[PDB]
Amino acid sequence: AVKIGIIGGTGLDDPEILEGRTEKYVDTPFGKPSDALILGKIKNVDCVLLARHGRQHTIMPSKVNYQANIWALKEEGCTHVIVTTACGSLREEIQPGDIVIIDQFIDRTTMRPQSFYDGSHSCARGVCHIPMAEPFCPKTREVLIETAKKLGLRCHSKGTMVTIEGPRFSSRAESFMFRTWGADVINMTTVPEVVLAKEAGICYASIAMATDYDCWKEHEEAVSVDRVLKTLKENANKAKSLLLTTIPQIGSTEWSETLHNLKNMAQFSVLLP
Amino acid sequence: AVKIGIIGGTGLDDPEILEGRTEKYVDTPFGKPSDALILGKIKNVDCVLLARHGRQHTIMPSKVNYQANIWALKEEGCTHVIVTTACGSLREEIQPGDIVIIDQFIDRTTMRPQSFYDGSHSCARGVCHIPMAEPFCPKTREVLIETAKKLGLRCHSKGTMVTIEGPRFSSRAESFMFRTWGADVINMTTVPEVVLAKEAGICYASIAMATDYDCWKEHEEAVSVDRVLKTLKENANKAKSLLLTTIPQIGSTEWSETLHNLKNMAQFSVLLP
Amino acid sequence: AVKIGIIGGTGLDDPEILEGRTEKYVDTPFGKPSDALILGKIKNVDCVLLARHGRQHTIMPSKVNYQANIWALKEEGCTHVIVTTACGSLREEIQPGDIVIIDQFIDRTTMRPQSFYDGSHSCARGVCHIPMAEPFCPKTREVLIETAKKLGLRCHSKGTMVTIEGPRFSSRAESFMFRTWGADVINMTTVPEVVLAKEAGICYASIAMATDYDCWKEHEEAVSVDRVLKTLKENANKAKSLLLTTIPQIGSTEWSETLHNLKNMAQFSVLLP
Ligand SMILES: CSC[C@H]1CN(Cc2c[nH]c3c(N)ncnc23)C[C@@H]1O
Ligand SMILES: CSC[C@H]1CN(Cc2c[nH]c3c(N)ncnc23)C[C@@H]1O
Ligand SMILES: CSC[C@H]1CN(Cc2c[nH]c3c(N)ncnc23)C[C@@H]1O
Ligand SMILES: [Cl-]
Ligand SMILES: [Mg+2]
Ligand SMILES: [Mg+2]
Ligand SMILES: [Mg+2]
Ligand SMILES: [Mg+2]
Repeated sequence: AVKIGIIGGTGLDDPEILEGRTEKYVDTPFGKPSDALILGKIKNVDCVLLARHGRQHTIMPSKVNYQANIWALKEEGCTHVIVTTACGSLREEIQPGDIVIIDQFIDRTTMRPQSFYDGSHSCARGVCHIPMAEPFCPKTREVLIETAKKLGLRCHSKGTMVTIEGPRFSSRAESFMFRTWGADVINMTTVPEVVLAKEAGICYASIAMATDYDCWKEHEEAVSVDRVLKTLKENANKAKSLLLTTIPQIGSTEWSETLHNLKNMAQFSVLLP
Repeated sequence: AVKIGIIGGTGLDDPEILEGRTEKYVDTPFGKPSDALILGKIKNVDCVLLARHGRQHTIMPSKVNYQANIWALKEEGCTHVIVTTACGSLREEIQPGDIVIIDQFIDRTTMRPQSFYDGSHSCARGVCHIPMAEPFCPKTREVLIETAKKLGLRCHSKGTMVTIEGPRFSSRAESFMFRTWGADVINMTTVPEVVLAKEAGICYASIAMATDYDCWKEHEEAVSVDRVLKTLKENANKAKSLLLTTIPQIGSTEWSETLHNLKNMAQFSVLLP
Repeated sequence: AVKIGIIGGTGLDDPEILEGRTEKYVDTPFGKPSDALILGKIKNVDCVLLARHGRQHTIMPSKVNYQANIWALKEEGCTHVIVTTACGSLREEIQPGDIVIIDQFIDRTTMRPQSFYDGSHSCARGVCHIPMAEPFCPKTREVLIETAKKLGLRCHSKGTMVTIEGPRFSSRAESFMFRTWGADVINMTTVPEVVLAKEAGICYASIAMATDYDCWKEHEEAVSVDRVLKTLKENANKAKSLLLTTIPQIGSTEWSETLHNLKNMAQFSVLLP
């Protein structure tokens, strides 16, 4: 019974990838999601699409309701969440237009709730300490990696995403610092989205698309809103094709054991009185 | 006139270490403490015990009322605060079950008030900039170190605690990063507890107990709630014995000069109009 | 039509540098500024002075209304904002009393709005991602540097400011860590002041004055409120003279192209629906 949540990021807020589309606005105990859920199918696989920033990109990264978004997808029955995220490259070999199937993060966010279990919601009682050693589902990641290869897409098989609070871009001193820390790409949205997915027992993976070299690299176009959007206009089709081709493979794979183990990890992370 | 505040952490929320126990719920200008104060004695030394997370461990690290807890202990007349804190080890030589008498911290918290002087409480007026060069009382630390030796306990005489916001555990990229920064142990509660104690002119020290190797070290059991609680079940007695044996020594030592200097540092850190 | 906003920091809250002073309390959509605007002149150049902490230094760094302060200065017609900031030195060669014309920052703040565009103010609609590759105006910085030389003042031509949340000073482990990161000076106020200035299309520069060596350097007086204020009492005249001599030079320079480019950068950083 797989059902794939898709969270569309910058330049991919509402990708025309689902057949048999039906719009459904929902509510959650953590408030309204960013926008309507878009229910549909890719081949015979049920999907639920959601614009991270709203379909008109009106919500800045700090104000995205990550709890509501993940809650809504889980409540709709999603077993997996595969997302897109635009990002800056911190490595020469990760070129604008490249995809990075990230496997780690470094949190630089400051303003964001990272748990459903805040002691104020009867829907999630207790104190939850979710493990983050392996934040992304390696089985989903492996299907994304193999599919990118079949599509002939420049794709990096791992990567560490530094997530900054924003909405400003980083200073040059910060950009260089993140490089010394071993971060490979930079964005504003991976945390706490990945964390809440893990608490929900969902297989989560991220299609990171490099759009710029932040501001560390000489003789490159400086990061700006226009530069990010231009790179996505040129390359977003690659993410769309990757989703379209990956999802049927996920639908034909066995997931019960993977999902059971995630459910157990999430369940045993909650300390009750 | 020494009086010892004891803040019990994970696996030590309400240790049966006090004789002549009396429960006392209090209020403060910063709200209610985590739980009732437990008044009692160790030998002839007055103590005040307080569960950091509540005695049923119902309060997550971000939501702990650090201001109320420290305010309540100070108002009850505590000259010292000695705490327990479970932690992950970031160093091969700090094994689960080891005690670390930490002497430094690196703040990674984001959500927490760190001062009594926020411009909104008539009980603490002015702008306070407390020094943090020596965050922990070295005289109290030295008694803990010497007592641990007398007890034959594996104990490290110093250490830098990185305090993360939580409630999630760290990613592997974060865990490795904290190691490059020179942090020795990792927790979610040292900051701002140590900071507020200093503002209150209290001699503060911390008994850190390693419960796991976070997620950096191969061929070790991964950090999880169950793994932390299991290690504490096995080793909490060591912290209990250390408190029981240390406190009488503190009670027989001269503290007026130490306390006067702390009072002065706290007093001179407040800039009034 | 240049008009110079001056934000006075610690030890320089209300410097007697303006002729023809008129006090003007204003309001903004983000609340009240720290204090009254002080309108006046230096030679024939219009200025607007504002105490960052209030003229009685009653507002701690976390509670400073950076949005209101920058909004008020922009609304009064300021083309430039030149500020003073006291700071700790993280480098042997930056001595207490030295000026540093900082050119980069590393953000360690956690509690502060960094944008006017938070989705809640009709005065600033949209999602704004301001570039921070060059956070400070290099043309203003160059005039400050050349003027400091003409005055014979010990002045460093660049520097990376780490801005901590405060109000506590850093621990020793933190102080050493910031040195490994390549930060040169440390304060509590550069972020988000510099960020909001950029969003407002204002030429912003900072006169950083070292007052101490934080707590990393042996055989120096430990940072404290008294030590900072003492160094500023001795050296604040240098910042005052630098402002007084710089501002007339700014007034006689051509700025239309510089200001146009800043306006464009700010304008194109806003994504509308
Ligand atoms: C409409 S452009 C801004 C959006 C794109 N997001 C990702 C991103 C691309 N390049 C980045 C960089 N150099 N640093 C941090 N983030 C990013 C961030 C924001 O949501
Ligand atoms: C009921 S277990 C979770 C509680 C124990 N606290 C300390 C701690 C042990 N191991 C840690 C690690 N690897 N990283 C961060 N913190 C810790 C954190 C939390 O209050
Ligand atoms: C009244 S003294 C405190 C004020 C001076 N500000 C700057 C500063 C000087 N030395 C610093 C250091 N070692 N670390 C961080 N900041 C500073 C901070 C605060 O507003
Ligand atoms: Cl950080
Ligand atoms: Mg290849
Ligand atoms: Mg030994
Ligand atoms: Mg915060
Ligand atoms: Mg010189």
